[PDB]
Formats: sequence, C-alpha cells, structure tokens
Amino acid sequence: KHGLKEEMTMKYHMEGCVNGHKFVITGEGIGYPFKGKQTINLCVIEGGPLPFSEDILSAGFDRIFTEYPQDIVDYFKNSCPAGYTWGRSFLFEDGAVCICNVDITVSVKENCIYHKSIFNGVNFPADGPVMKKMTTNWEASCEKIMPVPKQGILKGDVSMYLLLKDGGRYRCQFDTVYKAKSVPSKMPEWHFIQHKLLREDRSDAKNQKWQLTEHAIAFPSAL
Amino acid sequence: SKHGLKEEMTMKYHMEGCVNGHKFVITGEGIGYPFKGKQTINLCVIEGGPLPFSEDILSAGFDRIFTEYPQDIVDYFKNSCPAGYTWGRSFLFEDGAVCICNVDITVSVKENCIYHKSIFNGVNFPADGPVMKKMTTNWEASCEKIMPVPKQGILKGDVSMYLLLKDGGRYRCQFDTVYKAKSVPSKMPEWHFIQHKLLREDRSDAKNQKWQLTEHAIAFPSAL
Amino acid sequence: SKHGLKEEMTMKYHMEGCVNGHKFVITGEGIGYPFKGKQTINLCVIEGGPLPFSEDILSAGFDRIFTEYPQDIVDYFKNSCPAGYTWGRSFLFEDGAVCICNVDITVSVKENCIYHKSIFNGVNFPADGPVMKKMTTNWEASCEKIMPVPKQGILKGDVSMYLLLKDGGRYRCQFDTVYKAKSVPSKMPEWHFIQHKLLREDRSDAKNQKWQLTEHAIAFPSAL
Amino acid sequence: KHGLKEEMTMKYHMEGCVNGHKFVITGEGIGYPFKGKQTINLCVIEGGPLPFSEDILSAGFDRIFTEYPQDIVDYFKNSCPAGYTWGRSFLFEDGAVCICNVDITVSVKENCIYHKSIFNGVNFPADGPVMKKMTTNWEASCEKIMPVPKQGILKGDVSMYLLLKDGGRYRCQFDTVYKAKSVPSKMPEWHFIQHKLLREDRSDAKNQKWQLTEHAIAFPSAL
Repeated sequence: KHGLKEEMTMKYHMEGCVNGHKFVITGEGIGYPFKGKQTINLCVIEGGPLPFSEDILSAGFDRIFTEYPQDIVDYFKNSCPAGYTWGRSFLFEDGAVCICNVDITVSVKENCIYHKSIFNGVNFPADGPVMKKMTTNWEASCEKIMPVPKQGILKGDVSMYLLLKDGGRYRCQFDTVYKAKSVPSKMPEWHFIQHKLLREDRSDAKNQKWQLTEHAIAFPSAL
Repeated sequence: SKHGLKEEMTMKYHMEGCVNGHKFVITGEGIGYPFKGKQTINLCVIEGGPLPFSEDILSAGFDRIFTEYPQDIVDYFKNSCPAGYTWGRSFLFEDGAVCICNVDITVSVKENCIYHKSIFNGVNFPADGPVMKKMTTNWEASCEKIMPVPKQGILKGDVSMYLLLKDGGRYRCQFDTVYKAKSVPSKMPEWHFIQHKLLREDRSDAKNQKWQLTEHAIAFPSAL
Repeated sequence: SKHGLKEEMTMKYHMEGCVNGHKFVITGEGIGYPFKGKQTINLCVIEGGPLPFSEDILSAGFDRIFTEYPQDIVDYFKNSCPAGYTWGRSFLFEDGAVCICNVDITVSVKENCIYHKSIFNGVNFPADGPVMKKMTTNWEASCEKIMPVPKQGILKGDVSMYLLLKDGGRYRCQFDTVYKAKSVPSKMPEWHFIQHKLLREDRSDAKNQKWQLTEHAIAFPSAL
Repeated sequence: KHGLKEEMTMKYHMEGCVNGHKFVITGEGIGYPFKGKQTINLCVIEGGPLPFSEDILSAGFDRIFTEYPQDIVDYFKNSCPAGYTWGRSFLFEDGAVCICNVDITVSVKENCIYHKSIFNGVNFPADGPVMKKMTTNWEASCEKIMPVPKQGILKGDVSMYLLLKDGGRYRCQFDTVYKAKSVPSKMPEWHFIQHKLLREDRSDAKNQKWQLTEHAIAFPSAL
C-alpha cells in the first residue's frame, strides 16, 4: 500500500556544513515501515574525520518508519510513494543552532526509499561536548505531532536530550514542519510519537562510518 | 498509609498573584485520590475579581502527589510526604509573555488534608492576545518528561504545553519545573514520563468568580 | 518643576521577593538627579538575610525617570509624573533561570520623593551556577532599545544584558520590559536608545546585609 | 593597510535554501571600508522570483565595512587580506530560524573583496510577513561585539527588527561568531556597532534584482 512492502531498502545523501566544516555523507539501510523500525549505515565521503560528534546528524537522515495504529491517520505513509519533505530547527542549550531540510521519495521499482538531506549548523563552542565529541546517544523521546488544518501540514515538537559521557544531558529543541508533496485527503488529529534511537561507531583507518537504529511508535493522547 | 497519605484525601489552596500588574488572591478546596492520580478542585477569586485575564494560565499553578505511579518507578512526591515538597516553574508563552510560579505543599495528617500555598506572577501578555482577551478553552493533554538531578536530590520537569483557543487554534507555552523535597530523599527515580489531562469549567456568576479543575495524571517509563 | 520633579530629588524602595524559593524583603533610600540621569541608592536586607544568592540579579529591579533625555525626544517617564508609572520585566538567563519583576513608581510632591514598590520572583537558578554561588561582579554597560506601542499608549524595552563574573567571563540575560504610564499620554516618543551603566558596592557587615548602586543613564537617537 | 584602499570593489555569491526553496544570487559593490559605508547590487540567477522577502538575506552578503575609531582594535581589517569567516543564527519572533555562513577574502591585485555565502532557513509560516513579502526594511540597530579571550574570536549579539508594511515590527535575534583566518596579535575590548541598512528593489521583467546600502560605525561603551 502506497508503494511500500513490509521490508524495504533505503538510501541517504547528506550535504552539510557544521561550524564552517563542509562534509558529505551517504548511507544505505534496511527498514520495516509497518513495524516502525529501521537501521542504516553511514560513511563520510568528504571532510572525514568530522571535527564534531556523529550524534547531531542522527535526526538528519523519516516518519514513514513509525508504527501507526489503525485509528490514527498515517500522514507520512499516505504521502507515498511521491513522498514528502521536512525542515527542522535544532536549538541546543549552549546556544548552537542547526537547521536540516530533507526530501524523501519512494522508488517502487527498487522498493527503495531515497533521502536527500541538506544540513547546516553554527556557533557550537569549540570546547563544547559536540566539537569535543563527548556525546553517547540521544535519550528516548516523546514527540508531539499536530495538524495544521488549513495548510495541509504537520508540526513536530520535541525536547531532545543528548547523553554526555560524564553522565549529564545536553538539551536540544527540535521543531519540525512535515509537508507532503500531494494534497492529503485525510488529516490526523494530534498524537504522540515515541522514539528510541541508537548509534555505534564503526570507523576504521580509511573511512569514518557508523550505524544508526531507530524504533518509533505513534500513540494517542491516552489517557 | 505510610506517608501521611490515604486513598482518598482532601486539599486546600491559597494563591497570591499579580499578572500584567493586576493583583489577585484565590483560594479553593478539593478532593483527591493520590494513588489513582485523580484530583478535583473548586476555586474562588476572593480579591481582585473579575480577573482581567484567562483563568487557564493559573491551572497548572495550583501537585505531582496526584500521579498514578506504577510500582516499578520511585514516586519521589509521595515519598516526600508528609513534610512534602516545593516547586518553582517557568512558563514561556509563544507571544513572549512570561510567568513564574512557586509552590509549597505540605500534608496535615490530622486533617488528612494537603496544603498548597502558591505565588504566581506574570508579565508582558499582549493586551490584544488570547490570554488578556480570554480566548482560551483548555490546556491540551500533555506528556511531561521528569528527570533526576542525582547530586542535587531534586527533579526537573520539562514539557511543551498547548492551550486551546476558541477559534480552534493552539497557543504554546514552555513549562520548566524544579521539584524539591524538603527532606533529603534516599531513593531517586530514573527519568520517566508523566502524562497529564486537565480540564476546567467556569462556575462563575454575579457574586463571585468561580471554577473547577479536573486533573488526571499517570507516570510511565519509556514505551520501548 | 512641572511634573512633581526637581533637579535634585530623593527616593525610597520596598522589594518583596522570592528567588529559588527563598523569601526576602529589602528597602532603601536614595538621592537622584532625574534631569542628569544620575541616581545613587543604599539598600538593606530586612527579612531573609543573608541572601543565598547574588545581589546583582536585583539591581535592575529596584526607574527611567532617571534618564537624561535630549530635548528632541519625548521623555515619556518624566511626562508620566507625578502620578508616575509602572513596569513589568522578564529576565531570561543563559543557564535557563527566569525572573519576573513588577514595579510601581509614584512621586510625593510634598516630600519631593519618588516611591518604588517592587515585586521580584525568580526560579530554577542552578545551585552550582554563578548566581547561587555569588560569582558575579557587575552588570556590564548596556544599550537598551525603547520602542513605542502607539495604540496601547505604552513603551517596550529590549536589551541583552551581561553580568560579569569574577573569573573574567560574561553571563547573559535577556531583559524584556513593558513601561506603562498610569495616565493616558498625549505625546509618544519615536523609538530610541538608552545606554545604562550600573555599578554596585557591597557595604555589608555582621549585623545587616547592605549595598550601594550607582546608575547613570542617557537616551540617544540612532547615531546615523 | 592590510590590503585595502579607501575605495574598494566587492563581490558576492550566495547559495541558499529557504523553506525548501533553492536559489542562487550574485552581486557586485563599491565600498568605503574606512568610512564604514558600502553599496551592493544583487541579482538572482536561480530560483527567481523568490517566494520570500528580500530582507531576510541582507545580513547574509562584512564588518570590514565599519568605521572604527583609532582607540578600538579593528579585528576585521586586522584579519585582512587573508580575511575572515562568520556563522550566524537568526531567530525570528514567529518561530522561523535561518543560519548563515560566510567566507570573506581580499584580492590585493583586484583590490576587491570576495564573499561566498551559504544561507539556509526553515519553518517560515506560509502566510507570514516573510513568505508573503510584507517587509520594508531592517530598522537601525546597535550590535554588541565582545571578545572571546582564549579562542581568539568575536561574538555578535543584536536584537533586530524588520519593519512591516502595516507599520509594525518583526523581531529577529542575530547571534554571530567572527573568526579571523590568522591568529590575531591584538584583541578588542567589547564595544558597540551601530548599523543602518537599506533596500530598494530594482526588479524587472527578466531578473530579480535589488540594491542594499549599509553604514556602520563602532562606538564604545560610552558613557
């Protein structure tokens, strides 16, 4: 349905520039859109090794990978196979700001999902936990998703926390807009999406590489 | 009954406040079910009524004792009883207005009653905005994140709240709370979620400004 | 002397406050020169001393009557006299803490004295931070932007402030003020700048917490 | 001094993507670095006509154009001819966020200053004053500039206001980092910089074009 099988293959292309550093990453993955799990492998093909932590990029590389229950309209899967676009701002507690823009499309032939990402940040402190690579993982989150009735789009709101190697937290505010390419027939009532996102660095002598795994579920307001 | 608490209980409220320069004083009584996370309270404005602003900005100002905890998570609030606890919270509204609230909570075991004393102050709400124009209906149901601060012995609350407007729209507000037991706790909870739902019905009339709040709160671990 | 004002004048202060849950009350007297924008005040903590926090967060809490205006800009504050004016201000500190301040100012023509009554509340300052650790020295000189809000008859103040730390560093705070004359003004100023410089010297000892503030303020148009 | 004459010629290259819209602008100008005035002409060479207001870009296209008094260290002119780089975040009252990154260099041969700008924004409201082109001019500002002692860099802080066609204001918060390419010998004490920046659109049937003029002076804390 909507050009999607239970198991799918996926591909990523990030162009970024963080604190003045330009880089370029590409990746491949195997996801399960209906179970809302995915797993992708990324490899830096310019600007390696990155002067900053891998974690700020995690959210840059898809709400299609989110288990919806029957009774909540699945905006993202609905928008397929044409797909959708989002833009997102990141505000970190220590004054840095990243913006990310993404264009997602499905190739029904390939049974593959294409991501094309623009990612830019500034004013990370040189001796801060990002630029000094002090971060372990984003902590599990509960994102609020809300319709915007007359624009035909969705709004993402979530206060994220990056876990630092000493045990502390590094707060970021994500505010996403999600916008399907087609005019959506049916629109969701607001709900929640919980996320659990992991990273293992798999770097080596030649390339910088790591793997992400996400699991995302939508839930209602319930109670 | 181990912490001055009981399945069914009773509550009382005193808020002194000033919003956009306007002073007020409100009190109320309520019946609560701490272990089921259900409370109900009736409030009356006794000085400075009718409020030139919406009642809704005050609702969250008036107790995380009223939260259903599952047994696998340390209930810091109930443990803090009967001495009880205090919190300070900031409200950052999308149209730039800011409120602060301080609250002291304590249990009278003799009365089986829980006492709240609330200081609430707010500045720079636009005259033409949905608060000073009383365009608001109700806070929308929420999911608050609660995190331990191990070495301070205190909890931090972070939630992005939304107030519904009669039009149909949303008016955002950022709540950042610190909750601090009066007595050094031995067990601290690992972080978790608490979901809230809070409704209001105005019950006013000619003589007095009055209204009722119903809150239902449950704590969860991460769902995954 | 047209607005209850004089070249040389005298002032008095009452602040009730609560920061990170700690209640206090402070008063003071001062001598001011409204037309030269120079004031000097001595403050004493009379309830809840010694403060568990830095004195500096209160300084800007304690009057834009004390501002040298050039003759080509409407001085809304002096015009508001002798009835006077009120303001509400929010302090957003970089380490997430938030304060709110409300102030009522009025002149006694009989005393040639200017009366300030200040409500000041602050929440969520980190225990280990430069405020609760009293690491602060002095606000750094500023340039505040003042803008008319024509149809509300009121002024908005916006300034990014910096508090110097003994290390050498800066600790930022965002001030957003509304200033509101008690009486509907006929002339409103076009927007302008006001530059401030505000110094403190603690004058405390065994018996009482005491200190002195000196402020000098001048208003400018855009320099270009 | 520092590879700069009293009158200079200047050139601009912006790549941007705003609310998902990609574009590309180039420009030329005549500036007076020591009198702190400049004037540049810009022309959109991709993505014209822009779906958003010209004004959000003004600050994207140089603190070399700033009259310093003798007694304040001129960081920017000092950093020349090698030049400098900056990154800046824009936070607008209605929740939109833009980031901009710039690389400035002087060509002593040409007596010309080169700008190369990356500019990206998200989450402008579709019916807001930006996307609906409701803006007239940035209102005159007073920017605070502060040394960062041990990093060898400067920090920019200024609350900006865009004037709307109805007469109101649209607040943005600029927070810039300025970073010379060379290790600076001497460092400034903090000061102010006042700016007055103007726009006149000079569009026509074929291209979108407009002119900016700035005047910037540094002043001390004085009083």
